[PDB]
Amino acid sequence: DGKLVVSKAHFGNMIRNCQSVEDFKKSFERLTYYSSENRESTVRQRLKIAEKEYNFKAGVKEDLEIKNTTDKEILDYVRNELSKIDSK
Amino acid sequence: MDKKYSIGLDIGTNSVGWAVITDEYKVPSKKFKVLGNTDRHSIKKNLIGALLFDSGETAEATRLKRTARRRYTRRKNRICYLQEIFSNEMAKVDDSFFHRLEESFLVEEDKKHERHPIFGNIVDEVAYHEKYPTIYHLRKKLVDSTDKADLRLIYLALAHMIKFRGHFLIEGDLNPDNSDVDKLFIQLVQTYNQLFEENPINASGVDAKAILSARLSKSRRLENLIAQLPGEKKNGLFGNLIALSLGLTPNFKSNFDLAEDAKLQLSKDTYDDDLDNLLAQIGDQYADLFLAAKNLSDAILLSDILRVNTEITKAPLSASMIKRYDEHHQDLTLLKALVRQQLPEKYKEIFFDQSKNGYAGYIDGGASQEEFYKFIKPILEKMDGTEELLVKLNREDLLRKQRTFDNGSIPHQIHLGELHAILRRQEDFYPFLKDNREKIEKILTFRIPYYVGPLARGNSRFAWMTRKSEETITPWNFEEVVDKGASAQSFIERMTNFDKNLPNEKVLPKHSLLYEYFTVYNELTKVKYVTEGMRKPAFLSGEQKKAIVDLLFKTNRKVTVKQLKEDYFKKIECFDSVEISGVEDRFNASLGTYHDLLKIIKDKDFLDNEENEDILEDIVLTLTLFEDREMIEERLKTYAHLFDDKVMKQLKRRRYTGWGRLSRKLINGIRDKQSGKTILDFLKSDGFANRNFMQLIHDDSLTFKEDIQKAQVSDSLHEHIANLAGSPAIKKGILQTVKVVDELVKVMGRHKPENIVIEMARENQTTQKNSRERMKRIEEGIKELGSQILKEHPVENTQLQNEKLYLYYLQNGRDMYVDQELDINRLSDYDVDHIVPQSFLKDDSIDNKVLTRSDKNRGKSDNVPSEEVVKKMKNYWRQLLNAKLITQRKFDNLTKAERGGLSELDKAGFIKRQLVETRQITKHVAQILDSRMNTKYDENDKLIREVKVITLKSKLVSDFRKDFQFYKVREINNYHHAHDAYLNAVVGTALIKKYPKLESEFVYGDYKVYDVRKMIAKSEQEITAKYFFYSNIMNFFKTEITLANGEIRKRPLIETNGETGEIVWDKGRDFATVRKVLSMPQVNIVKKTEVQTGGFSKESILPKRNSDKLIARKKDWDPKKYGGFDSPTVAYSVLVVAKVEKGKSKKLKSVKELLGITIMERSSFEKNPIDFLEAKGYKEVKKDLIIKLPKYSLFELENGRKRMLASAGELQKGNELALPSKYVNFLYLASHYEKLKGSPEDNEQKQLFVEQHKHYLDEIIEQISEFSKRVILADANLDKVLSAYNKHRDKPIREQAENIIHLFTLTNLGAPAAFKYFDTTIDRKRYTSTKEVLDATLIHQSITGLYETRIDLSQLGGD
RNA sequence: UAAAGAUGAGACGCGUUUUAGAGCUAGAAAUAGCAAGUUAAAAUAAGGCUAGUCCGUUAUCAACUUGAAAAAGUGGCACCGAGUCGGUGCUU
Repeated sequence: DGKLVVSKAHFGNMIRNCQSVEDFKKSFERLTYYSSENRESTVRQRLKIAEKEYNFKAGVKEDLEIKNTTDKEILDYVRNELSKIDSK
Repeated sequence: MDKKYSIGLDIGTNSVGWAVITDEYKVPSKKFKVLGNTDRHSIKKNLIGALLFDSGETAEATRLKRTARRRYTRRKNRICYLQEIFSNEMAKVDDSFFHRLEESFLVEEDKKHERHPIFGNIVDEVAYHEKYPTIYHLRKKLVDSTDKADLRLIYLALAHMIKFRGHFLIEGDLNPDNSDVDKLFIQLVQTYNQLFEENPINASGVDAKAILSARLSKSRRLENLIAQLPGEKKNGLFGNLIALSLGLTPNFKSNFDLAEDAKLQLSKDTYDDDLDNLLAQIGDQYADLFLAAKNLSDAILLSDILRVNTEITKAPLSASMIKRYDEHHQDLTLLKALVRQQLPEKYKEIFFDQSKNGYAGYIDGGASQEEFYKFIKPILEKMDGTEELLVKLNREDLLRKQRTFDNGSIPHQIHLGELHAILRRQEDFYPFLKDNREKIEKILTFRIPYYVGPLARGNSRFAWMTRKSEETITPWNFEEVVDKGASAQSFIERMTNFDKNLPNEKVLPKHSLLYEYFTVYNELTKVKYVTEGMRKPAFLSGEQKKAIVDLLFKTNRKVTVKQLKEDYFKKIECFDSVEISGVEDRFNASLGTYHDLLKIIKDKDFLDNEENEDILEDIVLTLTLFEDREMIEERLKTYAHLFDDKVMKQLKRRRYTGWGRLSRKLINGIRDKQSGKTILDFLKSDGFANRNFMQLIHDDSLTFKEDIQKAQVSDSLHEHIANLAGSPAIKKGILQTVKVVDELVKVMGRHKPENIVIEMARENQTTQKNSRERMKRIEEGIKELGSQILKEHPVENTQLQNEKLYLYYLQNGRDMYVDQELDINRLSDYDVDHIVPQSFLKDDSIDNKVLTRSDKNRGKSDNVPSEEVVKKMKNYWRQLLNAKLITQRKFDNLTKAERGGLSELDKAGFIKRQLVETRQITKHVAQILDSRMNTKYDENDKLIREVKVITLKSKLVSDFRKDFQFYKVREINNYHHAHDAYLNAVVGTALIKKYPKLESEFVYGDYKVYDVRKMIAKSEQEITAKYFFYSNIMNFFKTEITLANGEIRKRPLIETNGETGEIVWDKGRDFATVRKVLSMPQVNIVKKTEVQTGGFSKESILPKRNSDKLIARKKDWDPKKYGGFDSPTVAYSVLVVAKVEKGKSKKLKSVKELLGITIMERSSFEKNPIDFLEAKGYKEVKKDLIIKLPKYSLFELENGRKRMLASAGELQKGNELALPSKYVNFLYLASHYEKLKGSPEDNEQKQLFVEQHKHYLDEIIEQISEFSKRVILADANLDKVLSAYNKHRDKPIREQAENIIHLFTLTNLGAPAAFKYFDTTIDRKRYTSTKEVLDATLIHQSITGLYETRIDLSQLGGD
């Protein structure tokens, strides 16, 4: 329904490198991956992949001295969406 | 009204036959209830049957796929670590650089950013790709130059060095000791002379770097290096190791005199298992040799990649690859000019056509380098002006791509050197590179140890790592989060096997010192010697064993016999000449780790102190388990005061591999109760009859069988069948045997049987390979002698299939009992005689048989022959003895008259040979079934044995079938699996009731062993408390035992117990019973229905193609854009009754289809099947009628025609042919017309049987034809084979019968197969339509076939 | 004569797919002639949930009943026959 042509490995690669919350919302609303031949993955699966990747990018910049002023913004957005799913 | 029964079993890799007999040896019969919706409610079935199942495979390919997946995960993490270092200043240089590298896969229309990955406009991309045509131009520029470079180009160089980083085979730094060609060559000749101390290869002046590292061809470098050696063969072992190191294909056949070919090549990806297959043959001390050839191989390849000296650039690899690039450019320009100028018509197929192997097929087309060379070499030979390009083509240096397969020999210290030089050039301009420098270099060099494993957190069945803290493991905090002592202790507790004999005990390493003293005393305890004045050739006394092991196994590495005869016998004990028996020209054991550690420490007193055992055992254990330098440092801290630093640092570099199979407590820990000795004390000094290891476990005089027996207890059943030693096929056989016995006990009113007879036959006759040792055995045997038989009559391993001819050459063409020669032409008129007769033991072997001219030449003795041929042919048997053709056992059996007839010890030896099931897999099977049936305890905490369990030999039942004409043809039907199990239960129970004082020797359990010498009568007609004068235990089935001299002793027709008078065998009735059960029409053959698992399809990646029959390897990907799976595999099929839409009228036409579920879709189907089917175009699906149909689901059509479902659109034959037993004896006797293995009198009677019953062939053709017209139902092939039979009705019978056995492949069970009569190859008749099955009757069956549920499929779909 | 026997951990290099590396001239077009090519990025069973620097091709598996699942239950006996199992009493 107007979303691009990738898979799950490419889904995770292509939503890693966002630099704001609004860019992650746009690049999240443009991609999918089908979990089998006729069904699309649920939004909680895609948000859990984005949680894993901004957890990695959020946490490895703390093993270094690198200022992760974003990637804790995007990770908090991801975790609040996942909380709004799983509370319901 | 009988209630006692028995069970016969026979286990296989694809079959478990089974039976139930009662006390009169009759298979009973019962009316079984039938469930389902049909109008049949019961059927009689027999209690005989066979289960059939496909083989299990190993977890090896699953292992390899697993480890490749986790390597791709970890490589991708390396790239993300590096990007997360660069992202904060890269985010100032270019905001979308990581995005563009992240979406480069996409088509131009799909990308958000611009289509050029690195720079973003096209002018800078053409400029970038003109200045830097490869990545090595970029890498070399960043290493050399001093200008501030762009941050993108520094990321691209560091990412190309971190993603493709090299191997971790070399430890530490690169020095002349471990990476120059000449020092690896010196290590190869030191390892070589270490293996061959008799021939030291002198390499005093060989400049190996200048010879094996010159820009030459491989054969030219080989022949130059061999020519520099003083007097060596190019085709020797050393020339094969040097040519192995260069990269050719040497043949290791002529070095070790193997029967087959051994082509090893290092770039060939089967070098691992081919190397293991050679080390399974030629010994296992050659692994340091074939490893020291591989280290030289990567030294040669690495010094042939880096064709650039240092002190010009800091980057050798990059400048070397630009050199390769420019050579490609100038040879390509020269080749295009020489083809345009001379051969203009081949320019299109060299430089344009890519399906050929020209340059278009090399660059664009997917050919390798070698295919390109085989293509264009005759093109270059024709042309004029192609001298230099043929010089390069002979040298594998023509038109080289830079990412070749040879790049697997670059260490990571090259990439680390260039990495560090870039970070030191470019850090005055970028400060974060200076701060993060050691952190980037950690990303390259970090490597997870073997002893840590997957970095799991409680959710994998492969990992054991324990965490010192709860953080995420990165490369920069690995040695802070991982508890390495606890992880290493879990590693030792997991990777160390358990002892089979004495469980919960760990096996020693194979290079342990105690395992080496054990194997040396185990070899020295059975070596004999004969001396003039020592005419009874005894073993070695134990003090002689201690002196021989303290003078020879502690001086030399390998000990051949000449130092035993020279240094000990001729010098210490000072004889003149002593022959040594039991050892063949060299010992096979060695004290190798004693010499390794002795070379490292150089202190004899430390190794021989013998109170320093646990230190050295812990050293060899540490060097066996671990390969990490830092953990080997961490564990040998405690022994550091016993050594200096050079010996310590030299101990760290010595890795051993291999786990043995015997624990420490099994060698020194358990004791004999009578003597107070361990197994190693028996092997050092035993006394009179020095018994080795197996003769210590399997001796009832000693406590060892009691301790090992009582200690083998072992949990659940899958642990019992997981822990034991065997292939996964036979373990599937054992698990199905356990389930079969459980349901046979459930059938019989839950009464446990009197017996369970078990027999595990084999299918391992594969070759001919034993006939190579037959031919070679006559070669070495006659070449020992000096006779004139090989010259006048040459041997070959195709003529020696005749045993009269093999025995003709083995006896040097000479008659045994008469001093005469033998004609080779008249083997039809010569007799074969067993020395020890058949009435004492069944011995058809080559050890027992002697070829003679007249069978009555052996005198008149019903026992072993006389002593005239002993005293006359003594030196003849000496010449045949020393030729390694006849053995000392055969000479002793020929001289049993010289030692005064047979004794009762001899006969106890014959029963000892006949009874004992010596293998260990059957002994674990009887342990499992005995521990599973016999569970009850009495008052005294002993074990009441309700169920005896019996293991027989295979040759007992085989000789029963041969001697009483219950012949077996494996090709007619599958009933022989059932009939072998029935004959196990018959034979074993008749033996268990006939001789009840031999129950200690084939019933599993702790039984009172009785004096076998006292259960043997001394006179013939004596028979009171005796069992037999004739020691063949299978005589009492026979009515007429036959003496060797030519008499017939007739036994009584009713055999009873010799003590209690129970009637156990009646010859007038029980043969009629057995022959009546081996011809029943109904036998419960079952094929086990298995859901298919495995890979999702054929697993190659294909290009883009517009066919809609290709399911893509990803999801949104249109298969016309990328490509996909060629043929996906079906897990199981599903019968669906639903209404589909018929067409444009949108009608709800109800169909009943058969839909396969694939391995990819299987879990999606099992999640919600109504949603699954309904999204595939099935409205109105009923949940109660989805019927899972796995492979080999059985259906029944009309007229008793059955079909097994092979796949969702294919069927297989489901019926069996109960051919009458007279035709089966006719086919066996007819098609085995020569190979009869009996006397010519009764085999002449068998020739009268086939000749007087030649019309049985026509009646068999009537059987096959009527069965074929009822259920096989292939009319064209049946008329084709009736015509084919009519074209040959005058042929000999031994090929008409031998081809009717080929005709039964039409009427078998299973997949239809193409066979071949006299002339006609008949193609297979596939059943490609599953349309008739939807009206058939589905039969669900339990493992025995007896309880079944039959479903009427035509009553499904109506409403 | 008997006796490894399977199972597990770490790491390279290719290979294969897309995509980037400006195609030029003649021609309305088909087509023809010429140029060039060696490398890189990403993916590497589909995917999964516990989100690990983990798991995803082994072993296990008739049907029905109770169970979330490891699991536990469900099927009279005896004689005379035998073409894939029939007939005959006996308690039901």
